[PDB]
Amino acid sequence: KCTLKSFTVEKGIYQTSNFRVQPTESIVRFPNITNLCPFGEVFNATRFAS
Amino acid sequence: LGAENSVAYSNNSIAIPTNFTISVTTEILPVSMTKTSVDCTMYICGDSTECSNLLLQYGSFCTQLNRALTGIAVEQDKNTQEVFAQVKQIYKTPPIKDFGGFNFSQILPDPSKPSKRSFIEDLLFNKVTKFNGLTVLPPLLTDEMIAQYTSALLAGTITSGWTFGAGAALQIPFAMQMAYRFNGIGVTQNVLYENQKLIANQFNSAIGKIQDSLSSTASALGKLQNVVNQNAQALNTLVKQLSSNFGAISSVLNDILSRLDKVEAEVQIDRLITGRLQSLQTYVTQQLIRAAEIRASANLAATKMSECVLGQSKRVDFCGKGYHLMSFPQSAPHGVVFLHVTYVPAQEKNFTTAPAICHDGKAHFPREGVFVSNGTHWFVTQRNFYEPQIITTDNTFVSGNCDVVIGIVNNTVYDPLQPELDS
Ligand SMILES: *[C@@H]1O[C@H](CO)[C@@H](O[C@@H]2O[C@H](CO)[C@@H](O)[C@H](O)[C@H]2NC(C)=O)[C@H](O)[C@H]1NC(C)=O
Ligand SMILES: *[C@@H]1O[C@H](CO)[C@@H](O[C@@H]2O[C@H](CO)[C@@H](O)[C@H](O)[C@H]2NC(C)=O)[C@H](O)[C@H]1NC(C)=O
Ligand SMILES: *[C@@H]1O[C@H](CO)[C@@H](O[C@@H]2O[C@H](CO)[C@@H](O)[C@H](O)[C@H]2NC(C)=O)[C@H](O)[C@H]1NC(C)=O
Ligand SMILES: *[C@@H]1O[C@H](CO)[C@@H](O[C@@H]2O[C@H](CO)[C@@H](O)[C@H](O)[C@H]2NC(C)=O)[C@H](O)[C@H]1NC(C)=O
Ligand SMILES: *[C@@H]1O[C@H](CO)[C@@H](O)[C@H](O)[C@H]1NC(C)=O
Ligand SMILES: *[C@@H]1O[C@H](CO)[C@@H](O)[C@H](O)[C@H]1NC(C)=O
Ligand SMILES: *[C@@H]1O[C@H](CO)[C@@H](O)[C@H](O)[C@H]1NC(C)=O
Repeated sequence: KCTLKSFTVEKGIYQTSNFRVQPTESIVRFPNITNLCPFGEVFNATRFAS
Repeated sequence: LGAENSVAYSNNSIAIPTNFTISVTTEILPVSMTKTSVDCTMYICGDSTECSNLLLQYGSFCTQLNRALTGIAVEQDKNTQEVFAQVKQIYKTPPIKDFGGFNFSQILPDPSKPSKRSFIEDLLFNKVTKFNGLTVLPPLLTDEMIAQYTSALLAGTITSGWTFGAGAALQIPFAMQMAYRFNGIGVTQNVLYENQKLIANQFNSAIGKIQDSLSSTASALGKLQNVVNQNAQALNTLVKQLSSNFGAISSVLNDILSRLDKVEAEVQIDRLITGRLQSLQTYVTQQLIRAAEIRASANLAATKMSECVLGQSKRVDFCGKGYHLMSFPQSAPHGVVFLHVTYVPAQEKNFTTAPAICHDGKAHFPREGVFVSNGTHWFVTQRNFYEPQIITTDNTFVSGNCDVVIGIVNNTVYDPLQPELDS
């Protein structure tokens, strides 16, 4: 009814896609790390590179 | 262009064929193409909800593109029914094949085949040879169901001539069914019975040559193969377009979703939607225009079926070279094959001829056929096969004195009543 925008439907076959037509997709997490990154060694260097 | 030929025309001269030859000719028509459908939501967005909410901003684009393809997908079955569903009852032939020496065993269903194909259908099904929210839908009739109708039409034609087309099938001995089809081409039925053994061999040999023709080369079947190829070609292109960037930074939608802020993503993704959607609109337009061409061919096949199988043609070269005698259908991938059977005049001789003959003042004309002379005797003859008979008051009619007709000639028109009255 929603797919045809009609409250009444005739005899036949009708296509549709709405119910989730693929099974349980879901996304989480990453590979791992060992330290905080060394930004302060550049950002608070005494004098920078040429 | 071709070989030149001055036709040896003169107002006193005619050529009449002294002999004839049966021919069989193959003809091949497309009838229905690969039924397809697309979930545009899935194709455009790869089931990203973010992208799906942008696709809502284009409104009823996706629904109408899916509607148009569903419309084509229905009429491919209807084309196939319009060609094959012309026989209302499934006839089948009795076991004994005494068709006066005609040998249909190549084109009848072969009991060895589990799908009930003829031998020559089982050549055709061998000479002829996608997955991302796109789909192919299978046809409403299986290839075995098509092979049943191309049995029923064939069994009806062998056993009952035109009659099963007009009304219920009425049996007739096959030699006589050819005799009336011969009168249909204006060659008098006595010519058939007086030559029957020669005729059945000229026919059986041509069926023999068709096995060779459709075994030895695929080259004729290209006309059906193209319908498979073009739909495979379009579907492969419609998929490869997903690699197009369309002026976004990537073809992989998950890149944009992972790397960017909504403000930038809702620019980038809207380029991808614009591109993919225009790519689909291109394919759907091609299928509408291609479907219109196949439907025109299906209606031509439906006509060929109703006129040249269920009947006899009086339309010159609608159904092969020669005058039309008969035709048979054979089922094939995406299409139909016709075997037309036709009469061809085969050995000329020249004759002197006249439009009329004058007797004792009376101008006589032939009731049918032509007045011809070998040089000394004057004969009536039927037009398309030489059969010289003496010109007489019962094969002629009279209109006026000699003088009116151009180029009239004199011979006695013999009068078959007279020797009886002489008794
Ligand atoms: C008419 O043409 C046919 C061939 O189209 C001739 O048929 C051959 O007839 C001879 C005997 O007369 C046989 O030895 C051959 O085997 C026949 N050929 C075939 C294909 O069957 C026929 O002779 C011709 N008839 C006339 C009167 O010219
Ligand atoms: C009808 O034609 C078929 C072939 O089209 C003939 O069948 C072959 O007959 C020979 C013996 O004459 C056998 O060695 C073959 O194995 C047969 N082939 C098949 C496919 O059956 C058949 O003999 C012909 N019949 C008539 C009455 O003419
Ligand atoms: C025209 O046809 C007639 C009939 O076939 C030919 O006349 C016959 O010729 C044979 C010898 O070949 C004779 O035995 C018959 O008595 C003849 N019949 C008649 C009615 O005369 C005639 O020779 C042919 N003429 C030409 C020029 O071919
Ligand atoms: C057919 O036969 C008649 C005679 O039976 C021929 O008629 C003669 O024709 C010439 C020339 O026109 C006239 O001078 C004569 O007076 C005609 N005789 C009669 C009795 O009418 C006629 O020429 C013949 N025609 C052909 C085509 O052979
Ligand atoms: C750099 O030095 C400033 C003070 O000069 C300090 O506030 C800041 O936290 C330092 N940042 C890093 C990344 O070392
Ligand atoms: C028929 O007769 C004409 C007379 O001029 C001749 O030119 C022609 O070659 C002949 N044709 C055949 C097939 O004998
Ligand atoms: C027949 O045609 C020839 C030329 O081919 C001509 O000389 C002759 O007069 C014509 N005769 C008739 C009766 O038309």
